[PDB]
Amino acid sequence: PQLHNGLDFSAKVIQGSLDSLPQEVRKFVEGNAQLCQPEYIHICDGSEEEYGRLLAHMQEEGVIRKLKKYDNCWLALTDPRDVARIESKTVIITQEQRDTVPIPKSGQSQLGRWMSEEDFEKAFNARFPGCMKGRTMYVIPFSMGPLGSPLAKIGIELTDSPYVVASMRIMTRMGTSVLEALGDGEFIKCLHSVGCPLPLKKPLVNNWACNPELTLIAHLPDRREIISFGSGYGGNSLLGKKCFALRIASRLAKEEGWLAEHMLILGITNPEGKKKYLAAAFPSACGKTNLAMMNPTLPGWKVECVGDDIAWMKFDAQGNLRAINPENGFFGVAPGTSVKTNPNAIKTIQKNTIFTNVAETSDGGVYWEGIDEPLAPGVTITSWKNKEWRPQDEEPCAHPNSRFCTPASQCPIIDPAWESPEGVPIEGIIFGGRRPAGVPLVYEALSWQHGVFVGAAMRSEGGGIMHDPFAMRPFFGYNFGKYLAHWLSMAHRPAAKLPKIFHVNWFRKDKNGKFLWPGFGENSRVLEWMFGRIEGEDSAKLTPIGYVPKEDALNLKGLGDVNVEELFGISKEFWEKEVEEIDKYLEDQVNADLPYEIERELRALKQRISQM
Ligand SMILES: Nc1nc2c(ncn2[C@@H]2O[C@H](COP(=O)(O)OP(=O)(O)OP(=O)(O)O)[C@@H](O)[C@H]2O)c(=O)[nH]1
Ligand SMILES: O=C([O-])C(=O)[O-]
Ligand SMILES: [Mn+2]
Ligand SMILES: [Mn+2]
Ligand code: NA
Repeated sequence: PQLHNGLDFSAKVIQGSLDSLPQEVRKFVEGNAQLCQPEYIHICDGSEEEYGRLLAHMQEEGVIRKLKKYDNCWLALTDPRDVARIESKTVIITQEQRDTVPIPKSGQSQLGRWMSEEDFEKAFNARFPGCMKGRTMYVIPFSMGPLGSPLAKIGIELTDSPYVVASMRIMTRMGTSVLEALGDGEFIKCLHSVGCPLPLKKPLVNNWACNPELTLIAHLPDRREIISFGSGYGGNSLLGKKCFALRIASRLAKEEGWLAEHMLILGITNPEGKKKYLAAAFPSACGKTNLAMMNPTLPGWKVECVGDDIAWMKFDAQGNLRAINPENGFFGVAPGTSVKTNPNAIKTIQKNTIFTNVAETSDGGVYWEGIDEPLAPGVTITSWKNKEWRPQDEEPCAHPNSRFCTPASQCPIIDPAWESPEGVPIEGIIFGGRRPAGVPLVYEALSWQHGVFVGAAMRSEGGGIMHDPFAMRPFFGYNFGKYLAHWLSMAHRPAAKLPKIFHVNWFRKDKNGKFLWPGFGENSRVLEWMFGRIEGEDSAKLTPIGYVPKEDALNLKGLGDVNVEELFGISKEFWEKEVEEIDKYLEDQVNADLPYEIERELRALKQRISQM
């Protein structure tokens, strides 16, 4: 079927066989091998043997270091230009701009970043041809969701980064069993390169290949493709997680009747043995992983983790909102993780875990701001910049967005249904983020439509207070106004069991800057209130913003120093300015795409505030 050797890359395969691949997977591999010109093709099998050899290869090449204090843990230190997601280099391609993002009246959208097909083809051709020369193209067959679950979706990621292969093995289900479950079905095409073909055109920093100037993380939902160039950093290179399981999946979800969300999923059991599952959307840096893995301070309660970051949710035939965690691991922020703030994370990450951009102690352990573990006198610290470091120094020892990447199976409180293919039944959905003033510890939405407004109106402090609706602002796969209409439409599904919606604020401060609520495992007292409210307990007082706990409804035993008047207070003046601000934002940023029911909820809140 060829006049020379066709596009047959068999001679370059150093693991597996191109002949073993489904036809359309082979076409995707060979077309991109032609384009990108890798030296080798490695078809990943997901085996332990393969993982061992991969880690050895990286260690021998100086790309990662073994952390000798622990069982099979590893440390990567990146070029400091490649440490986080780059929103401004993250784009979605569609025929029409407005299908991706509403058109902002001000000319600056906060809700996504569109690129035309024409501009993208130019950007692609300026980056990918020959980009893998001298490197290995790894072929990662992966499932998002339990292997074979009706809610799961398969991708193929091609990458030139063994760091991406190792981290994908932890964060997804990957290898031959996925190829077998795939057969001749559809898959999301995921193409990644660090963008540094050999011979190197620019010097490597910290032995970490990347191309910051040409970094581009693109999503082509109408082609079912994700194409990412120039960054090796997690959210940009592990294409299953944010690219696929939020941006592409949210659009698929809109078309197919389900939801793909930046939500943890936890199961909570009370002292009577009754168990409920809850989902919660908080922005990055606002504590999802702590809540998901909570060690409750209240006696007789238990929390178990289904996932800490992404939820795929669909109503079943009985009307339950069923949720799965499409991930296979936790890619969690390391700084601030301690026995105090997340003891179950500390237990999970002591074996089989890859750390990126944390500090290293002289006895081969890990360190970061907030770890709250004293070192023995004499033990020294190497920062994430590979310099000696001491606590007086101007800069932190770990990057503030440094991460662990750890298997979910390992977590001592992983829920027994964390891989159940039908998902877990969600009875409450929680929104929240960082509000230093005005917003009380917890309230309950008055209706589904009020609850969708509460998600839509979310704001959180990060370089000042900014809108982050549904905790999805970096992640919408399509126009946010349409996303709101999709959520609202869930109310019209016959016999839907609509979860109760809450909003929390762990971050309210007094006039001195001091947190009013101790948080962490004490948040169990808030979850107890939610649980009772889902049970229909008469534990709520009506206010203009929704229901709050009655006086004495929260268990505050052991917290007598809490300033309940300040923590629970609602000011007419604060809320008048809040509605003022929400109205300006929705008009500027959503305008013609704003659903009527959102506008009505905004008017209803304003009216309730007016009667204060
Ligand atoms: N005061 C207070 N801070 C909290 C609480 N829970 C978490 N935090 C803070 O939240 C931060 C940790 O949250 P992250 O792990 O970055 O948040 P995340 O939502 O998991 O973020 P992504 O993994 O990026 O999606 C740290 O600053 C913690 O101190 C709480 O109950 N009270
Ligand atoms: O950036 C994030 O939200 C993350 O990696 O989870
Ligand atoms: Mn997290
Ligand atoms: Mn996240
Ligand atoms: Na490095």
